[PDB]
This record gives sequence, structure tokens and C-alpha cells, in this order.
Amino acid sequence: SHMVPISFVFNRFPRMVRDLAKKMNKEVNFIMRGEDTELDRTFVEEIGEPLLHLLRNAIDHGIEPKEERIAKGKPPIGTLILSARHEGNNVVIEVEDDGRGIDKEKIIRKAIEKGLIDESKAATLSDQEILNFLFVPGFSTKEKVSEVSGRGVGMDVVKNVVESLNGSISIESEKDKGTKVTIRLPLT
Amino acid sequence: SHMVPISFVFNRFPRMVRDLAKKMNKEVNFIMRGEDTELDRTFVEEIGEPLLHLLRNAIDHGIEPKEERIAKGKPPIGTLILSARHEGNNVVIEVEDDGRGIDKEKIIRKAIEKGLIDESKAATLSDQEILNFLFVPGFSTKRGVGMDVVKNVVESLNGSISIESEKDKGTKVTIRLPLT
Ligand SMILES: Nc1ncnc2c1ncn2[C@@H]1O[C@H](COP(=O)(O)OP(=O)(O)NP(=O)(O)O)[C@@H](O)[C@H]1O
Ligand SMILES: Nc1ncnc2c1ncn2[C@@H]1O[C@H](COP(=O)(O)OP(=O)(O)O)[C@@H](O)[C@H]1O
Ligand SMILES: [Mg+2]
Repeated sequence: SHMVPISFVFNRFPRMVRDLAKKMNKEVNFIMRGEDTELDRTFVEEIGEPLLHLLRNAIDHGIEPKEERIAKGKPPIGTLILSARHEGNNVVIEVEDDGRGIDKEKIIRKAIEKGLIDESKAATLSDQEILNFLFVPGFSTKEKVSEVSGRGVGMDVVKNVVESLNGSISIESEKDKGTKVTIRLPLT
Repeated sequence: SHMVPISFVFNRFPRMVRDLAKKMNKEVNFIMRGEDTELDRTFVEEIGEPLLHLLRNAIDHGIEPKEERIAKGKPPIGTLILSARHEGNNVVIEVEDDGRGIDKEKIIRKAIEKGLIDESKAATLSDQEILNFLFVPGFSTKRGVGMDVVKNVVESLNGSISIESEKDKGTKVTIRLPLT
């Protein structure tokens, strides 16, 4: 229908990442790629808060303090990459950091706490099954709210919004390596 | 507390360079210097990707096919040099080729086409000013390209990168890494 460059969504992030990193005293080099990539104009408002949340998660939970990254033998400065591109009939948006990765042990503990799984079933969960708990509505306690809709935001809300746009989301994460979240939205 | 010879990352290039040259129909004499230069293990592990990008750039955009160098009145075989040395409290790595050199007019034309500068302004730019457009994200055409990825990885190591080039003489990319 009506395509516009994704820069309408991306433009405000450099400054927000700068301030967020400074507030949580993290050294972060923010990289944005493919701002010219176009998407439906009716996706602009809705995809913004969800993306901000993924960026916040990277800065807060992913990128470790300089001292910790040096101990791990990693580049002192963490890298946060926000990218967009066209891949077939879809707009692909990625948020990737080279931080400590999602604490899967913590996710399992939370899942058990929320009655989503029994402890006997947790030992054999695959990484994908574990990371997927993050998409269960109500999984995250929440606090950060969407300046657009007004609902608290967690990975569960991110997935819910992405599904509302008829798209999908996947997560990849390895301990001390980092986390990569990929969102695929339809072109039309 | 973990210095290690840069040879741990340099040793893998001779074969990469040869395969790239054959793939691109370029005849290149590859030279490596200061492979005994010690630097933080971390930098050694991370600098591989960037250096590969610079070496590939030299073999692709820089070194001209032997037939062209001959026609141009230059030594038939192209020369590509990868070196490391100490300069005060910094390790300096350089990738230099004696190719055609970065086309600065091409850069200027692109900047004008993208609306970054008008013609009058383009005429007053210094060479360094022109070359730095190569670092503007998105400036260059289609994992992340070459110069953008090189500068970002280098700066994540608290390093610095500069470019130098002369038409038909060649290009030299310099990377400065801190002492740990
Ligand atoms: N050694 C060189 N000699 C001549 N031109 C060069 C050299 N290195 C870089 N360039 C020029 O600088 C521009 C950009 O290099 P870079 O950012 O690595 O992009 P790329 O080579 O076009 N594409 P990609 O293959 O994605 O990295 C090139 O497109 C060339 O025009
Ligand atoms: N990029 C990331 N790096 C490391 N951990 C992450 C990342 N993104 C999310 N997480 C982890 O997943 C859990 C939940 O994320 P989410 O549902 O967005 O909740 P929250 O809003 O509480 O930050 C987080 O509490 C954190 O432990
Ligand atoms: Mg390149």
C-alpha cells in the first residue's frame, strides 16, 4: 500500500541508546544499517516501542560493564546492531548484541515459578523451548510502558505486537556470546 | 596480561590472498612484515575479519589485472603488504597496495548525488575530507560491508583507522591499536 523508509522508526534510537548506555554506565557502539529499507506506513507507529524495548534489553541485560567484558576477553566496548532489509516478500529487522546472552537458567526458574512448567520437564528443554517462554503472555513482570499504546512491555508484548502485524519473531542466544532477535514483517 | 605474536592471526592470510587473487584474476605478490609484533590476544582474535576485508579490497578495487598494469606502464605484478609495528604505546597495522588507488572523483560524484554536498563545495574538499566519506554508514554500495565494519570493529577495540591514497600509486589503510 503505502511504503516509507524505516528511518522514520530508526531516527530516534541513536540518542536513546546513547542516553540509556550512559545511564546504565555501559560502553556501547550503536550501529544502524538499512535505514532506507521501506515498510508499510501503518507499521511505523506500532513497531517503534517494541524495537526500543529490544534495544533497552541489549543495553541493560546484554552488554556487560567494561571490566566484565575485559575479564571475558571481549572487546572493551559492546556492539549493538539494529538492521533492516528486504528478504523476499518480507522486511527483516534484527537487533543483535555481543553481550552475555540470555540467562536460560533464570528463564527456566521463572517459568517454573509462573506454573508454566514442572521442574521434571525443565532438564530436557531445548534452547528454543526455553527462549520461547519469553513469548508467553504475562511471562515478564514488566515495568517499561509503550509510549504509544500504554501497555507494559516485555518480550511477550513484543511478540504480540509483531503477530498483530502478521509477522513473526525468533530469538538466538549463546552464553557470553550475545543475543540476536529477528523480526520478519510482510511487505504487503 | 595477555600479549601474543600477531602471527597467530597473520599466518592464515597467505592462502586467503592467493585464493582471492586467482578468483579475481589478479596477479599479486603478497608480503607480510613484523609478524613477531606482540599485542593483546583479544585484539588478535578480533582483527582477523577486518584485515581480511582490507586485503580483499586491495585485491578487488586496488590491484589492477596484469594486462592493465602493463598497459598503464607499471610493474606487471601487483604488490600487497600487510605489516605490524610499534609506534610508541600503540601497535600499528598497515595494509598497502600499489594499485590504481581510491577513485576520489567517484566519491565526490556519489556525495553530490546523495545530496551531502553541492558542486561548489565539492571543489573545496581536501583529500582526507573526500576519503572520509568511505566511513559514512550507507555511503558505499552492497554482514555489513567493508569500511563500516572495519571502523566499527576497530573502534570497539579502542583503536583508530585512517586511509591514504594516490591515483595510480596505491592505497594504504592504517590501524592503530592501544597497548594493554
Ligand atoms: N585498496 C583499495 N583500492 C582502491 N579502492 C578501494 C580500496 N579499498 C577501498 N576502495 C574503494 O572504497 C570503496 C568502499 O570499500 P568498502 O566499504 O570496503 O566497500 P565495497 O568494497 O564496495 N563492498 P563490500 O564488498 O560489501 O565490502 C570501494 O567500493 C572502492 O571504491
Ligand atoms: N539482549 C538480552 N541479553 C541478555 N538477556 C536478555 C536480553 N533480552 C532479554 N533478556 C533477558 O530476558 C528476560 C526478559 O526480557 P523481557 O520479557 O523483555 O523482560 P524485562 O522487561 O523484565 O527486561 C530479561 O529479564 C533478561 O534476563
Ligand atoms: Mg569491501
